[PDB]
Amino acid sequence: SNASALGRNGVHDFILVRATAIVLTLYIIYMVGFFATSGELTYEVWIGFFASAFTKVFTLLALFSILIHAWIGMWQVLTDYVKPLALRLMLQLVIVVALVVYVIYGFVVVWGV
Amino acid sequence: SNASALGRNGVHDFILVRATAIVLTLYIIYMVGFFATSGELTYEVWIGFFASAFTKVFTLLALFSILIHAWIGMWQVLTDYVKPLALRLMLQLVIVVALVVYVIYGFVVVWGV
Amino acid sequence: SNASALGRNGVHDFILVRATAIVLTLYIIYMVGFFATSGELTYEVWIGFFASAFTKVFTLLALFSILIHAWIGMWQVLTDYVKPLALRLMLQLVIVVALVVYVIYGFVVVWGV
Amino acid sequence: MKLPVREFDAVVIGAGGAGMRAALQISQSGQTCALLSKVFPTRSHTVSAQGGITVALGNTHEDNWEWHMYDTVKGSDYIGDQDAIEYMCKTGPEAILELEHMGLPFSRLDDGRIYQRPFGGQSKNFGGEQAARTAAAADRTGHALLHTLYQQNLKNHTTIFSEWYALDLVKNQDGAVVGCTALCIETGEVVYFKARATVLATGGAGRIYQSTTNAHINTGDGVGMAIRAGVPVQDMEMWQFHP
Amino acid sequence: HYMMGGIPTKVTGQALTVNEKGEDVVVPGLFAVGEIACVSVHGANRLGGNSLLDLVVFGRAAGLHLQESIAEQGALRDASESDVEASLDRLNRWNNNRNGEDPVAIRKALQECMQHNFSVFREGDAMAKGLEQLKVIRERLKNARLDDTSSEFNTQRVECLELDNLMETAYATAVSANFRTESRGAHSRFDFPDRDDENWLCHSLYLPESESMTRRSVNMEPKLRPAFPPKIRTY
Amino acid sequence: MRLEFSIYRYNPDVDDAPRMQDYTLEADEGRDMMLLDALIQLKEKDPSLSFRRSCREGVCGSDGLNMNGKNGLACITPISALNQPGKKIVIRPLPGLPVIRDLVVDMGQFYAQYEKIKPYLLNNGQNPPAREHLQMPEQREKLDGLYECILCACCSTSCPSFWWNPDKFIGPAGLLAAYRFLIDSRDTETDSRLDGLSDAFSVFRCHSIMNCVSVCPKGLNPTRAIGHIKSMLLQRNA
Amino acid sequence: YLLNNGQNPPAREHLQMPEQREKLDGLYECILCACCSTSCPSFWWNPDKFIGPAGLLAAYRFLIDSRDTETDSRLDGLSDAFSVFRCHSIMNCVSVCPKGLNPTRAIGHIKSMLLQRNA
Amino acid sequence: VKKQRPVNLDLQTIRFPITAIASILHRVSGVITFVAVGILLWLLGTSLSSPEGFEQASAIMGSFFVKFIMWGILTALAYHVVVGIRHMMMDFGYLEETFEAGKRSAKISFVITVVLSLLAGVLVW
Amino acid sequence: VKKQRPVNLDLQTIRFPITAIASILHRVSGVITFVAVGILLWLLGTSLSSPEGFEQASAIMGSFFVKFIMWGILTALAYHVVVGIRHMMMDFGYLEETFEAGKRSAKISFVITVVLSLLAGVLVW
Amino acid sequence: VKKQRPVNLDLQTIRFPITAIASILHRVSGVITFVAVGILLWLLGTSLSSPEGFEQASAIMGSFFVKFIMWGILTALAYHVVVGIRHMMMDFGYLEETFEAGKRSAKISFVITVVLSLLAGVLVW
Ligand SMILES: Cc1cc2nc3c(=O)[nH]c(=O)nc-3n(C[C@H](O)[C@H](O)[C@H](O)COP(=O)(O)OP(=O)(O)OC[C@H]3O[C@@H](n4cnc5c(N)ncnc54)[C@H](O)[C@@H]3O)c2cc1C
Ligand code: HEM
Ligand code: HEM
Ligand code: HEM
Ligand SMILES: COC1=C(OC)C(=O)C(C/C=C(\C)CCC=C(C)C)=C(C)C1=O
Ligand SMILES: COC1=C(OC)C(=O)C(C/C=C(\C)CCC=C(C)C)=C(C)C1=O
Ligand SMILES: COC1=C(OC)C(=O)C(C/C=C(\C)CCC=C(C)C)=C(C)C1=O
Ligand code: SF4
Ligand code: SF4
Ligand code: F3S
Ligand code: F3S
Ligand code: FES
Ligand code: NA
Repeated sequence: SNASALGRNGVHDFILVRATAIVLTLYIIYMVGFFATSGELTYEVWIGFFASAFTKVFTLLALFSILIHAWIGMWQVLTDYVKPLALRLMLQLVIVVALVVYVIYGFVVVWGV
Repeated sequence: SNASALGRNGVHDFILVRATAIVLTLYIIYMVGFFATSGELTYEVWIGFFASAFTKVFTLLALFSILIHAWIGMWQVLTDYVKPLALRLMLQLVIVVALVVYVIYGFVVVWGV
Repeated sequence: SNASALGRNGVHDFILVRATAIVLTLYIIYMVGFFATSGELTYEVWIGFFASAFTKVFTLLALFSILIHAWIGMWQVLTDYVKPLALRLMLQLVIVVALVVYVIYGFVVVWGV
Repeated sequence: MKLPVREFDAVVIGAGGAGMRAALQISQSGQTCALLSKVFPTRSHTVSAQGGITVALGNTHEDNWEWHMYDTVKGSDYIGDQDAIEYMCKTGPEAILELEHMGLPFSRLDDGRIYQRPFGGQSKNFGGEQAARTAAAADRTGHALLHTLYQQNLKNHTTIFSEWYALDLVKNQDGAVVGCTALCIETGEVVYFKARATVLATGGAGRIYQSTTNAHINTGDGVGMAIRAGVPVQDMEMWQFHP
Repeated sequence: HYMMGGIPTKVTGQALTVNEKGEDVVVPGLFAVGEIACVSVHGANRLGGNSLLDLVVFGRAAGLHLQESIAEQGALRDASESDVEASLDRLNRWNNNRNGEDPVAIRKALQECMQHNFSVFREGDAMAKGLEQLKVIRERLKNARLDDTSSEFNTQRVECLELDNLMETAYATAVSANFRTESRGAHSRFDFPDRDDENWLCHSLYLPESESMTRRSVNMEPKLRPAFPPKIRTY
Repeated sequence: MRLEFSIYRYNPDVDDAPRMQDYTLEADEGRDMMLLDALIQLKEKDPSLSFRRSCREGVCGSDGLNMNGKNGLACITPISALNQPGKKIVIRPLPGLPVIRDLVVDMGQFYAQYEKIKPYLLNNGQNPPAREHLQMPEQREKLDGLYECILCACCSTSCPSFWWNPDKFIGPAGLLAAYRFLIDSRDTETDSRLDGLSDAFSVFRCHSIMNCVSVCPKGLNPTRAIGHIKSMLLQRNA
Repeated sequence: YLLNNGQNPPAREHLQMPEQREKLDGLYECILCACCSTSCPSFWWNPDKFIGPAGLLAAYRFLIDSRDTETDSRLDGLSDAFSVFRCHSIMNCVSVCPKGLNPTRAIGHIKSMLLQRNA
Repeated sequence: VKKQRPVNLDLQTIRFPITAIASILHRVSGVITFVAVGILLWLLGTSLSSPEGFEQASAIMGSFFVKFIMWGILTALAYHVVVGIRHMMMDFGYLEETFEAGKRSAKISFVITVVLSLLAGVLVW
Repeated sequence: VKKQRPVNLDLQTIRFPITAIASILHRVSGVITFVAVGILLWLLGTSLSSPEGFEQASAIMGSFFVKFIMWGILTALAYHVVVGIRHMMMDFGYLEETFEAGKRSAKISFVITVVLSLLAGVLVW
Repeated sequence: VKKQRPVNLDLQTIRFPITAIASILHRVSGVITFVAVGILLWLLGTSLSSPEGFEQASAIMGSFFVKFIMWGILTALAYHVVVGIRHMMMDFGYLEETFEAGKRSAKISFVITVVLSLLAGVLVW
């Protein structure tokens, strides 16, 4: 392994990317289906939709899948277009921290409403 | 590694299974001890027990251990009784998603009460 | 790998330790900066500071980084000063459980306030 | 041209102890070798050996090889080739030591040396007191010997044709054996192996009687093939029995 | 229990044969090791334990000098297309016989005769009757059939070929036994219980071509130690 | 007492699928013969029957059959153990491994798994002894119950873990040989083998089913060998 | 190059049926002109690590050939996160291929074999 | 070789000892408890939802059918836990791995599982 | 060898097919959506904060500038999703990997992306 | 070889430089802070519990004993952080790895740790 990516080998990253991508496609389908049929949108319906357990659990799962997928993809992109070692390491650290903050904020927001 | 299981090698899966099994046995002991001494059970005592920090933290830790243990065991069972590759991969993906949803729902339930 | 540590190889543990250490230094800087400028501290300002989303998200991220860093360091220390296999395994299991409980309690506390 | 032909520097018809031993010796010397066998290389009759290998290793007690040679000559009724017996008794120790090195599990004495048990027919000082120069495992000496020989063959990647039946030798017009035609028991085909050294190791033939201790695969195939090719059989009027 | 003889070979394994004068000569290309090879390391009685050492040492020897033997024998001409079938005629005859006699009964009768007249206790006219019965059973076997004629793992054909070889070996052994007029080692007749050394201190040889018996000198001259003179058998 | 058998017949030349053919063979009530004797006496009547038998004593591992459900040796199993009141005597090949003929099964996977562990000694070469290596009587006792494997496949062909993954799973006999060669004090390269069989399929596929020991003809215990291998893997790679 | 263990040696040249040979068409005609690798951004960004379209084509050609009996060794050899999976189906090699080959399908088959084995 | 060879895998003809029954039932109970975790999680969410949700969960649990499902889940989980602790003891080295010891442990596990199943049945009921 | 050799990598002189444009735009959209996830997360936090927070988020979204940013994010994410599903289909084996098939799939993905971008624009607007 | 050979490992006879003292104290402080994280987490949970919980946490912190424990935890964590940043600088290449440079860095870390310990003591007190 490369000791710096959220993966184990080529097959590991491949399968992880594909699974998290399927999950995120399902999440996008759900979100677009809601936003389309919502018609008129007010704070009332907004809170009624983001107050259900299914919606919040689904958003958290989508955030986790996004964490994994974005980590893999950004590691790939950085290894492709960043030759310097220290710069690439710092950029990947910033990206992973941003993704973990994404997940923690998604939580802090879903358990708040 | 097999690039598709929540493990690294034979020893890794072995130790992980054994540790999560000890943890889940402790959790089952706690739960049975409560359910036995509870005597008459009403919403009052139910909420009083699932409102303590120790109980909820313990339930979340047990859910995490169950995630790990079930992933390992179901990967083993699938590799044993599922020759087709696509079917086995889809089944393991469904199982892992179900377990992550188990954990997220345990959370959404414990921080709700 | 050693099938018992939260790492993959030497480089993996090295990079993980260094990244989580940078993160924890940032967290300590934030906490000391708050505690210094706080002046007089009362329940009012305490709750006002630990009620912000940034503060709680930052504390959760710091708890995760502490989990990782402490796991790595304690595995190293145990492998250094514990020859018996069963004793070392039990001690590392206790340490990892204590760290996961640290994280879950940090959550149960931050989403409580 | 109407029958498949397989070229090999040598063809050993047999996978028994001596069979695979000679096969490995030939192979290690940089020579192609086809080790045929009627059954699996570890199913030969030599697996039922329990007495042990007699040799003057000197492990148990101090002695020489000429005592063993005298014992052999006296027990053979003065019929065996004295030169061959002398050579065998002189080479025994080194052969058994190389065998041990191969990985054969040998019973160990207190000092960590190969174990030997006093067996009948062994005499000291050309018929003196008892001897204990019988090297062997606890009760599976031939078993372990054959299994270690097969393990060595596997390690050396020997060309083995398992469950191939040697039909009959094949000589040229000059009279030199050019090879041997055999049959693939599994599929049932027939193929002629062409080798400049057709070694025979079929083994015993006790099955010609109404009661024997030899395996069912002991049918004297080699003696029959030789008699058909024109090679004489010696001392066939002497068979060791048991009451 | 054990076959004290077989293909007479040298210390290296090369099978020997005499041609028209009784002088030994190495059959080019043919070798032999193990119990099948009659190296004459056990004589008229094999000592328990010497079998494994014989196998190991003589096989290792045969394998060590294979290059020297191939150099000695020189280049060997190829085999003619007719030799393959001159050898496969046995299998062909075995396959072609759909009405032949029962091979299991032939083997049973042969084994009965060999165990009744060619065992630890042998006799003169008993061995003569054994030779005659062996001749009869061989003429019979010359017609044995092959009931099952499958192709994938046909054990019946292997058993029929093994029975052919067994009949050959039994005939050779009976001839050899009826030839030696003495009582030496395992070989112990009832009309000659005296082990003679003036004329029977030598190996027996079976000429298969003419089905004849002959004598062969025993090499009694070791290299490193003085030879052992024959003595009187002890209890 | 007329013995009635139901034998697993199959011929790839003239057939389409395996079948079970019935057979009858009487035997004197005086003696009690092993299953191999009955198989021989039946093939004497129906030459089409095919079964392997070399030693007749049970020391080489040739006639490994699956009698009345359990695997065993036809030569060391009397008719009493199989003969029951009002029930036939079924003789089926070893499960899992392919079938080649009436009762002979293709044992290629078994030998392949045996070879995959490198079953032989491995000595570096330094510190060579003056003669045969010197190991004390206890180091030799450490080898008992580990080198007597006659390789009859009666252990691997009775383990579901073998049926489900023969190519990957090494099998009870393979693991027994691996432990035998790992504990032997003559090979000084145990770490190489340990790293070789540290896969999630090679060793840890054993769930202590304990069927090999139940069917072991030579009275061995591959379960303890696999347990020792697991213990050594834990000691090293943990 | 080919890799044959040595056991079960044929009497003559190895015997592979016409379909096993057809399995090799479009995989051994590589004239090695570099027009494929020198047109892939994945090659420009990481030549040392990335094997390239021609390299992957040769790898698949030697993996599918029924004459080499050590495919698992090669599969483990090129199971790295840089050696094979750096191909994003850009499909520029096929567009520039002079000999009318398709390294994209070869890389896809290699990915399929890696998934079948190491997954 | 036009068609591949057959393979005798007719489980209706093979025989297994009690030690294999133990492991097969352990795997079955593992899957059963894998599903029971989600079932119980849903039920506990309903309960902890609110007082009316607790009343609804109690009414559901009051069903004879639901009672049977809950008792079966409890029995399966108890059997799994007992057999798994037995397997872990055998692994660590607190139980001899002989056929006799294996059968003894299997019978003891079966009896303890029956005991725990009854004990949990008196609870759910 | 005092100075290393040059290398012709002037992308302004090389030419790429539509299949390479597809992958390059897929990577660009991947990074764009990586940032858009955080942007949308902040906006959703503001919304779900409270009624006044929801009003503030609605006012922000009512900005022409914010409208353009949201439409661009939606279009980028749609293009990424479509091209990624196409890549996954090609991987699994639901699309032939010939140059012709590649260009066909690229054009179909472009048209579907335009469709989805318009459909999302009518929403954000 | 009836008994294994001895080994001279009497740490009371060996001598270590300041650079080894630095690393040993760094490990000690690492374990101390590993436990202090849990201690402080419990105390912060008590504080954030509720107003009465905050009053209770303040009363606990008002203890001379608790004051000493808190000051020790702060000093240990400060020493660990300083020595760890020094180690990371040495690794990355911002400090020469010569014996002289090592001792210089060790002394500077000790002085900065004393400074930070005093600064945190004036806080806890
Ligand atoms: C029951 C018994 C116990 C014994 N105990 C002892 C003892 O304690 N000590 C001792 O020193 N000796 C003992 N012996 C004798 C000694 O072990 C044997 O003579 C020994 O097995 C001979 O080895 P071999 O390789 O020559 O024979 P084998 O090992 O039988 O070699 C023959 C091999 O060639 C194969 N083969 C045969 N015919 C053909 C053919 N036509 N085509 C192809 N392959 C063929 C066979 O399948 C077999 O693999 C014992 C013998 C028996 C029968
Ligand atoms: C609580 C939820 C649990 C779930 C969902 C679960 C699920 C599973 C599954 C499906 C398997 C596969 C078994 C096999 O492959 O044969 C397994 C294995 C195992 N389980 Fe559990 N289990 C749980 C709890 C426990 C507990 C509390 C223990 C306590 C010992 C335990 C012990 C084991 C052991 C030791 C194994 C591996 C045994 C082997 O591989 O032979 N499990 N688990
Ligand atoms: C939702 C947030 C998402 C983020 C932040 C994200 C981010 C990324 C990034 C930066 C890459 C790198 C692409 C490259 O290296 O060329 C990537 C790869 C990829 N993305 Fe996403 N993505 C997301 C969602 C999705 C979804 C829903 C899919 C559905 C199919 C998807 C499919 C893919 C695929 C298949 C790849 C790998 C393709 C390849 O390597 O050639 N992504 N992702
Ligand atoms: C916040 C909670 C922390 C805990 C529980 C913790 C725990 C540990 C432990 C027990 C070790 C083992 C040290 C050894 O094996 O010698 C260690 C290593 C280390 N710690 Fe921390 N630590 C924490 C924070 C930090 C921070 C903020 C830094 C900032 C630089 C840091 C820097 C390091 C470094 C660089 C190492 C490895 C140094 C080496 O291996 O030589 N730690 N940690
Ligand atoms: C104890 O060893 C055993 C198994 O385990 C390795 C099995 O598998 C089976 C057969 C069971 C099968 C194929 C289904 C398994 C059930 C589920 C729910 C996966 C038997 C007879 C067995 O004796
Ligand atoms: C489809 O294959 C291609 C790439 O991918 C491997 C590229 O990279 C580039 C050049 C683009 C670069 C260097 C910047 C990439 C942009 C971001 C935001 C990382 C081209 C022309 C290309 O054809
Ligand atoms: C700087 O290098 C050193 C160590 O580290 C590798 C040590 O270990 C020790 C001895 C300390 C021991 C055995 C206990 C360590 C304390 C804890 C709390 C684990 C010394 C003298 C040392 O000089
Ligand atoms: S230990 Fe296993 S392989 Fe060896 S004989 Fe017994 S059952 Fe057969
Ligand atoms: S396939 Fe075509 S472009 Fe690729 S290396 Fe071969 S000749 Fe060159
Ligand atoms: S699982 Fe099977 S291989 Fe042996 S250890 Fe148990 S019987
Ligand atoms: S990425 Fe390049 S190497 Fe081939 S498969 Fe696509 S053109
Ligand atoms: S009879 Fe040959 S193995 Fe039992
Ligand atoms: Na002989």
